[PDB]
Amino acid sequence: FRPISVFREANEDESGFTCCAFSARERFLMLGTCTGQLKLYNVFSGQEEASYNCHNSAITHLEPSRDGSLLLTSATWSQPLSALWGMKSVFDMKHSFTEDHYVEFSKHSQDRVIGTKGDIAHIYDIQTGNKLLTLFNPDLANNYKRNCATFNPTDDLVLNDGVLWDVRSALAIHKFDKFNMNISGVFHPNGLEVIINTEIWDLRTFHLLHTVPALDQCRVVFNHTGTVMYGAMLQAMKSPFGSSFRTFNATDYKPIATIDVKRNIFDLCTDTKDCYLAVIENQGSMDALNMDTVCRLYEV
Ligand SMILES: CC(=O)N1CCN(c2ccc3c(NCCN)nc(C4(c5ccc(Cl)cc5)CCCC4)nc3c2)CC1
Ligand SMILES: CC(=O)N1CCN(c2ccc3c(NCCN)nc(C4(c5ccc(Cl)cc5)CCCC4)nc3c2)CC1
Ligand SMILES: [Mg+2]
Repeated sequence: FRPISVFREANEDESGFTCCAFSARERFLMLGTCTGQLKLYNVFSGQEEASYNCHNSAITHLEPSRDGSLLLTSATWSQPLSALWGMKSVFDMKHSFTEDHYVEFSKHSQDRVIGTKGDIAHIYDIQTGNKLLTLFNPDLANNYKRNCATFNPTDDLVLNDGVLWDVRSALAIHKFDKFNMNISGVFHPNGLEVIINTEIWDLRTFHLLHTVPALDQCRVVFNHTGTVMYGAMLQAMKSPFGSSFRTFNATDYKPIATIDVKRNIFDLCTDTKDCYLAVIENQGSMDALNMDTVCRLYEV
């Protein structure tokens, strides 16, 4: 992890970056801010190239579509809470998801959005904006406090609140047992495994394949080739994470590195070629009057 670049938000006594993701154009990082702006930055110069007010509360998450034409945002305390934006020619709002705290695109064919409202998953069509499906069963709920619903790589299974759902049938196929209060899980990019906090489960057998005690309380992000997994641990204003991230080999779950950047982490992401890790670090403590975050770019 050799540091390659650092920048603060332009035109701010205090820098308010809260989350990031690389755009479909190399060199250009998309960042959300604590005032609910989306911003486009040159990741090398730190030059702000564009700006849009998406929400009147902080941005917690953003996801650009692979084809460069669409963007998902989530905010703290807005109605609507999440939204879908168009970025062809003009920046505009396409749809809004009135109480979803988190959203993702479908993975194989990016024609759907999955949104999370507490313990409930909503799937929407991108064209119509219609809610196609509500996935929720109160008898199978884990009530994870950081529940985030997600599609698998082929868009035909969903993980919501520790329940594996078959999208076509809208049937719960398996409830994974609850071993922590917060982390709900992700799909491995290989389509065969699910990572739920410290537990790695096989999707064909439901056997326990690995225990990874360093993944405890980590939000997991994969690189684009799916060879490496990055974990930032929940913190025990207030960042959602602590000041350390961990890397693991995605094939054998062996630890590669533990990096303490001595600054609470708000988000991290890789470019599509997996050359870079961009990390949003706060220079201020949780007690500061105001956030003062930087974006740090490291070469892996
Ligand atoms: C009140 C105020 O202004 N703030 C400033 C901004 N702050 C931020 C900054 C970054 C966040 C983040 N980044 C990682 C994903 N983009 N993820 C998230 C969420 C999350 C958290 C833990 C896990 Cl296990 C999984 C998901 C909550 C729903 C979106 C994802 N919440 C965040 C909140 C809140 C306080
Ligand atoms: C490849 C390369 O060299 N570049 C050089 C610099 N570049 C630029 C320069 C200006 C842009 C602009 N106008 C507003 C600038 N003040 N709007 C846009 C739009 C946008 C995107 C995000 C936000 Cl949040 C707000 C507005 C409008 C349609 C979506 C893009 N994208 C821009 C890209 C990136 C590519
Ligand atoms: Mg620089």
